[PDB]
Amino acid sequence: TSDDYVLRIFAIAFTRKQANQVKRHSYAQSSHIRAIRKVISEILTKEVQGSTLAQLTSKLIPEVINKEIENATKDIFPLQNIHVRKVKLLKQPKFDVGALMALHGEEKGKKVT
Amino acid sequence: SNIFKLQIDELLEQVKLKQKHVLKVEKFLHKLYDILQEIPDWEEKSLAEVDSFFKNKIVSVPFVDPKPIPQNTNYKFNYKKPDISLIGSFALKAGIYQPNGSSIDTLLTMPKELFEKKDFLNFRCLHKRSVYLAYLTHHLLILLKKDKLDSFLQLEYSYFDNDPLLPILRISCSKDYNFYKTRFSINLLIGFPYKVFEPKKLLPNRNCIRILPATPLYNFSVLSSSTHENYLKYLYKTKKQTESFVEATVLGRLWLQQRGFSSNMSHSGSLGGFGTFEFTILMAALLNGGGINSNKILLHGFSSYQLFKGVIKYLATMDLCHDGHLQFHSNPASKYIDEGFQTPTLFDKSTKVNILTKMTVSSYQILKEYAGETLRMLNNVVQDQFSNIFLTNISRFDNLKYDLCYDVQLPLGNNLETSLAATFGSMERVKFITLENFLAHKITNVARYALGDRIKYIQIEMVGQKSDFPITKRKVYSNTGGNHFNFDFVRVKLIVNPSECDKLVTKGPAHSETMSTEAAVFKNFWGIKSSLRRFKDGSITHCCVWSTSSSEPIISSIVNFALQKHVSKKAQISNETIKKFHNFLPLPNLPSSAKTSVLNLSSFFNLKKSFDDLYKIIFQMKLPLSVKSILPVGSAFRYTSLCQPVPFAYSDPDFFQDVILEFETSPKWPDEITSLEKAKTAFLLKIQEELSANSSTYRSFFSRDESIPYNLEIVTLNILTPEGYGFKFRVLTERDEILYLRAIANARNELKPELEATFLKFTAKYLASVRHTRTLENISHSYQFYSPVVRLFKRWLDTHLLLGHITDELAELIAIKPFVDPAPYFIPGSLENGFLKVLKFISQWNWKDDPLILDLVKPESERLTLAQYKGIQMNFTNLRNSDPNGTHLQFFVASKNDPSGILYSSGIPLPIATRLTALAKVAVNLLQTHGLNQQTINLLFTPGLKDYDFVVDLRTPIGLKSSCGILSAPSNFPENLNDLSEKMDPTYQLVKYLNLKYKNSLILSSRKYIGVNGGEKGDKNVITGLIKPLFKGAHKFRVNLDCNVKPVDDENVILNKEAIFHEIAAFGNDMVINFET
Amino acid sequence: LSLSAGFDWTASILAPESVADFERLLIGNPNSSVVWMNYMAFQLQLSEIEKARELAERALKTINFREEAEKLNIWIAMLNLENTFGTEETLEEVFSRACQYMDSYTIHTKLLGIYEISEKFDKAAELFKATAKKFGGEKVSIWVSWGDFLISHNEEQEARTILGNALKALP
Amino acid sequence: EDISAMKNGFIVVPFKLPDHKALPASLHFMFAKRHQSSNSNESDCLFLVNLPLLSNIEHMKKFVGQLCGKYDTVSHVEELLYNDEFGLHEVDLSALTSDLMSSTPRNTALLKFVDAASINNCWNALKKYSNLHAKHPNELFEWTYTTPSFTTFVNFYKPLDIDYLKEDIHTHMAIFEQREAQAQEDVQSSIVDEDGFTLVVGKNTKSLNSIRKKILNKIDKKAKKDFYRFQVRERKKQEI
Ligand SMILES: Nc1ncnc2c1ncn2[C@@H]1O[C@H](COP(=O)(O)OP(=O)(O)OP(=O)(O)O)[C@@H](O)[C@H]1O
Ligand SMILES: [Mg+2]
Repeated sequence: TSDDYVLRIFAIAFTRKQANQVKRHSYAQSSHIRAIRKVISEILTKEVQGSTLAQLTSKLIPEVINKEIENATKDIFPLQNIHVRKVKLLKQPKFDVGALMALHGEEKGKKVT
Repeated sequence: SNIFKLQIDELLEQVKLKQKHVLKVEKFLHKLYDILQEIPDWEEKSLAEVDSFFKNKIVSVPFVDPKPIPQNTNYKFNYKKPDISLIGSFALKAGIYQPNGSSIDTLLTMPKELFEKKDFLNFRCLHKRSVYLAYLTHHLLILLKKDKLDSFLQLEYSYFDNDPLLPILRISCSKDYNFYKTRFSINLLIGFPYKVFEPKKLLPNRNCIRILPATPLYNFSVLSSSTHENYLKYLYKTKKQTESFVEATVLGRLWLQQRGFSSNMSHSGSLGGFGTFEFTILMAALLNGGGINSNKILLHGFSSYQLFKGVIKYLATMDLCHDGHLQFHSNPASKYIDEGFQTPTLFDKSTKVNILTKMTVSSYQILKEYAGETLRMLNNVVQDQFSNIFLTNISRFDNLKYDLCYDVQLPLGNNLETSLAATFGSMERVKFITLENFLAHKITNVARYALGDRIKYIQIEMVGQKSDFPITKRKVYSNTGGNHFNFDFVRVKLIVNPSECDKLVTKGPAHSETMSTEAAVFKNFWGIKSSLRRFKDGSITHCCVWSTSSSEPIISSIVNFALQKHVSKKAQISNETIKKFHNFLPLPNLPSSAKTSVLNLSSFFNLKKSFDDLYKIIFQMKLPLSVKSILPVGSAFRYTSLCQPVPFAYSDPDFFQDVILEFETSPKWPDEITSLEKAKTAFLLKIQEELSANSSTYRSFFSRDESIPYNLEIVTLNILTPEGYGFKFRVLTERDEILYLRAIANARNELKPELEATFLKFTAKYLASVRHTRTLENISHSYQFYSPVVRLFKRWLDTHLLLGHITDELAELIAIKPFVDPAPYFIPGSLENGFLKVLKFISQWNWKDDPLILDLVKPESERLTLAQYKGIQMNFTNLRNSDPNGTHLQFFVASKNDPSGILYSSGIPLPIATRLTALAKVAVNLLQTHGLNQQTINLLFTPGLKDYDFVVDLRTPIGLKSSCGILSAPSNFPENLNDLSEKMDPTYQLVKYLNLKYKNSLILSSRKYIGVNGGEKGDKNVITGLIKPLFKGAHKFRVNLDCNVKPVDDENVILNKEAIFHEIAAFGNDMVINFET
Repeated sequence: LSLSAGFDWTASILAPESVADFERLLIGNPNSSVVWMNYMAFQLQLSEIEKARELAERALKTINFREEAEKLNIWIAMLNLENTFGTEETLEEVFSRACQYMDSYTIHTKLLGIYEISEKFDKAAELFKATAKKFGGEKVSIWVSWGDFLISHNEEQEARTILGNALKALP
Repeated sequence: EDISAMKNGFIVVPFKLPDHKALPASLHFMFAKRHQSSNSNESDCLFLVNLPLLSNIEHMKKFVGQLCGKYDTVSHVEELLYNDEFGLHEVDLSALTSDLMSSTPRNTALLKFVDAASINNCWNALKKYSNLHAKHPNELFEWTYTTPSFTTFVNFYKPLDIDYLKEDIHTHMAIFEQREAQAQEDVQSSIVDEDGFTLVVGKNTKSLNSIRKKILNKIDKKAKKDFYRFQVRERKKQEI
């Protein structure tokens, strides 16, 4: 990320049949899969690089990423059930308490006597 | 590396002393050496007899305090011929040209027979030394008269390394034997012979002053005086063994001087004790080992850079004071011991001396950070660091070198108060030879304990201390001192820790059934201020509580209390410089504003929370396209808005925080630019319409925007949050970018530069802006003081009518330079320190020949690499090639977010750029001439206003200072949103609209923030002008003149200054009041 | 009191005979082609053709885009520069670049006079043939200027032929 | 003051200026000349230099009328062309980015009249109105500096009329879809040149203009080094 958070994402998608399709199956040639896979990898790379971890998680909740993928891959091959399957956190920067407080939006004791 | 080697050689030759001046001096001292041998011997004398002998002479024996009394001076005195010798740098031929001047050390070995084996007790030897110095001075004086050299040589006493126990005679030449042009001064050291006193009895732990407590300083004074030639012989051997010694020695001397270090004593309070000699010895210790396994850390084959780096690396990492020390042998391999003596130590087991006694712990600690600081710089590969390491002075201003400075005026300062003086006592006299040495330690301990973790580095300096006195006086005389105390006042300088500096409790030891030693001292130290408290964690610990103020830091309160309780109850602690700067920062009209510390950003957090509530609403609203992302890009989101956001204060310019709205990619957008704009509005209509129905509590209205030239259809939605905040909405479309590029392509060649400027503003506002606010928001968390200093900096620009042209973005990128690139200084830790550094940089920054490129990264990935760096460097050279004078572009500010560098600095007229440089130069010059005091700083923040050709005085109907949330106040938004204008200040738009009309002829400037810089009521603002040189003079009449003129002849016209006065007067309507020309 | 600094308008705070003098003049006179031409001619006198070209590009950009008359001077100077000190290819590049920015027919006229002044008659005859073919159907001046050239070089019959071609092409 | 005309023909047309408290007989001068251009829209115009601030057609209407009364001439001003005070309307960004919906000096504008009888009448007055400053400066006219447009310009921070904005969007989009619909048919309609060449229009292309722009914007690997007897023979030659 832009925060020096090294993370790994898993994106999963499925092929679908068009409205008027008659063939039982909807298999995609490997040329489409590698083309689609290249586009999905680009989009994930673009978003995470151009975002913070706090911003990134704000993307996950509304699943705007899944909608971006669908539009990008719409020309190559129609798809369905596109999701970000998983997000792994490999490495973390030096802990910055100042940031942690800001993400969450000091206090005095009571004289004990 | 090769560039570094050539740079080093270029430095060495530049500082290389001119050999002719060497010969001029050797010609003298050799002749002087004949004079010394002329000096006649003397017989045994008692203190009464010598007192009579010197009773009427002009010379006065400079006895060391306490002066010998008749009872204890039963031992006699005598003078014999010495063994003259030359020591110091000049012996090793490692001196360099110093504009201030250098010193030639000549050691005079008193013959051994003038001593008893037990002369190292109770100042016995120091007395014998003092008279022997006195006898030489008198006889040298008359012999100097005999040879008629007395005409141009001035004789005075002084202290060696500011050691009060070691007065010396100094020879200097005022304007054939005249060596004034050489800029050298001869110093006559009266040292003892080697091994006169058992060095075991002179070890630091032992004592030599009967009163038992140890006497490290007095032990060091005698023992070192007996070991001078030995260290010359030791250093002399190494210079033979390694060919790279001398140029290694000069470099360190250069480095040390820039950081305000020296071999002068530090216990008195001045920073020093690490000089060339110690830097020279420390190599010779390393050249014979250095590691824990006694293995060699520096090889004789090492070059200059390699020897230097090893020592810097050695100091930076291995510790010599708290845990571990280095012992070596002059006459056996050097080895690093784990055990530490809790003081900066470097034994010489051969001689049983500690070379670092003169080093203070506070000074030693700072020396490491500089050592650690450069070692990072030295390992840097991306940027050249030679100019910063060696050719930059940080010690010119203490304030730039220290975050906070306090001056404590002690009481009764012709002799110090009896109460405080009684604290000196006999015991501490034995431990600490002088009161100044003692009192500096008293201040630092209590200052160190009280501030605790709030500070990193502390220095206590005895301001106005002298070290040289005329031959007719026995000790130094200060006008305040009256021979009692060689100082005027004490200044406390601190390197603060921004993380915990503003901590509102000073935590302490945790409670226990039986009061522990650590607990006891805490309760004694703070006394009544000490309290035993519990927290909501459930912990019970002793802690004392303070109060923040928006005027001064918690540290000011602590030190003020801390000193008065223990040092002296009459002390007066003051820092008016820091206080005034804090005041200049606008004070928000929020609850409990006065008690808020400037490091508090809570006002911004409330705005972000206010955004978040609206952020949820937009997403769940249904639209033809899903909302891809809503990105805040407003000033207040990055902690850089000038005045903290205040609810409902809608007169402030930065009230409406922009937000970027991006929809999902679609192919159905209009292909034409205007249709794209009107498509974007149509959503803001739907967003506005739906928002009104579902959440009627919010309010909305529309406003046009004209920042982007020629894109006149852009419309924005303003949302007024019930919490009391405003937001502006603008839509970003993927097709939007490529439509501009299409515009540049199809434009005629003459017009391509103009359209490029339009695209440049766009990428600045939509595309680059998102990256900026992200990077600046995150990085601010590690640099706490960034938000204040940049705001106060923006304030300073506004008072002088610069924020009108300097785009706000350029203000941040310049202001962040001291933080990301603190070298050679430290990271700013206080408001005075940060702001000046921004001014120091601009003053010395040569924007025609040097680009500014910043690594917007947190303190030590995302650093610039070699390839990226060489890429940006090439951009500047390509740019300057077409624009050598820098007319079209002045400031090159680039980073990853903008490798181009022209995005945030295009369009600034050259006159404005020079002013920001000219004013910066004037400001720093003023500080050098007049120190930082209340008067100087007021000048910094008042505008000259006289250079502008004509000045128009402008006034608003109503005072806005309350409506800007500025506490010297509205509580709801007006019902009819048209009324918003009636509490606004349109001058900023007046100037912007004027400049376009008179771009070729006039450059007008106005105060954007009227509430802050508009007087008490925040309603006084000024429009200042300038006439370009071409139109200042008459010009032949032509159609393309394109400026408002008046005729003089058939084909001659002149600028119609009087007409322009009306057109300015027309815009303001009632607002314009008075004109000056 | 106040901090006050004189307004510095040549960046100093940071007849012409030197680079500094010409650059200093251009500070206040960016739209004067004469100053640019004088600076260019100074470099050419110094045999600094490569630098003289570099100044030409700056003059083309630095001068305000509305000052067509000033721009026309710069391009004409470049045409003389390449004609005198340049090769055939570079002159064609500037010539083709010149027609791109300004009135195409006018630049044909200026290069044509330049050839006549330099007495490159053989090239001058050819450029009429290109000029007349492109603009002959609309401009009577090119045909008249051709007839002057042929008559000036004692070719009366060729002038009669050109006049016949002129009548054929012109409305 | 004695001057009445610039030798290049620009007649000076002095005026008096208003009175305001901030500045306690200051004059603003305009230089005018007859404009000649074959272009019909630019015909019957008066070229003007150094216009007063924010001078719209209404200001001229006051001035031409104030001229009409004193010299009993009938002159009607039609419109003010090329009046761009701030340089906001130099480049029409709509024209550059596409052809649909837009088929397309400084401190000066062109002042068009209704007919030639008006402009020559006004010009003859302008010659007279020039002579006044030499003789009787006191009767010089006064530029109001204030008109309905001036008030609208001044009020910078004014919310737009949501009712107005919606109708501007509505007509603007309705026209664009028609133009977009009209073009897209033309590209994909089997274009045929007179000599029976069928233009090749891809699917998804929308406008003939974009086709034109694409056109304007825009063996060695298969050769064998040793295939013919001369090549190897040449290789034999270099080998020895
Ligand atoms: N800390 C010390 N411990 C022991 N002896 C010292 C110390 N500092 C200086 N001396 C002795 O004093 C002599 C001269 O001291 P000084 O510091 O002036 O030397 P230097 O390196 O020649 O100085 P400079 O920086 O003026 O060139 C040294 O040669 C050494 O004999
Ligand atoms: Mg020395």
